[PDB]
Amino acid sequence: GTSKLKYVLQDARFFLIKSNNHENVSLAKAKGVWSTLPVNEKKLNLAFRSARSVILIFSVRESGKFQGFARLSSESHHGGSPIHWVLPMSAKMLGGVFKIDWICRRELPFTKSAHLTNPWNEHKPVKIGRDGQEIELECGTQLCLLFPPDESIDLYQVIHKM
Ligand SMILES: O=c1[nH]c(S)nc2sccc12
Repeated sequence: GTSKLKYVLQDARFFLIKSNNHENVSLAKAKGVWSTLPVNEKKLNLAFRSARSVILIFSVRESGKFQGFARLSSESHHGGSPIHWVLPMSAKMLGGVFKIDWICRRELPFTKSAHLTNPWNEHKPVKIGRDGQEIELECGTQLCLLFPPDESIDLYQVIHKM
């Protein structure tokens, strides 16, 4: 069902996250981590303290799809295990590392979100946006609800972190 998912998304904030390569999304899916440039790191840390859930929605550039979505479980932190991101740019330019819990590891093609517009990006289609673009609550909730259910994930433990 979708009830626990709707509960996790209640009053959430949503951010579009863009990667030039699939390998970085695969690393994030395997390790439960994400890292971004300082400008976005500051926005996400502010958001994490402001809302019950902060949701990252991932898209690999030129793939025509979103690759899933995850909830921040921590602010960014430095000094952990190195992550061998594939960068376009040195690794020192990245901020710290956020821990994330995946909510959905399934893909969604952009063709399926063509009816969703993001007020925070001039009401352009939600697929359109820079890395770090915030997605308004209603649009972000509907986008997440369009993804295929991911039956491998149990949201019970996620709910307990809220
Ligand atoms: O594609 C990217 N660009 C930047 S600036 N940082 C990262 S961290 C993982 C992927 C990725």
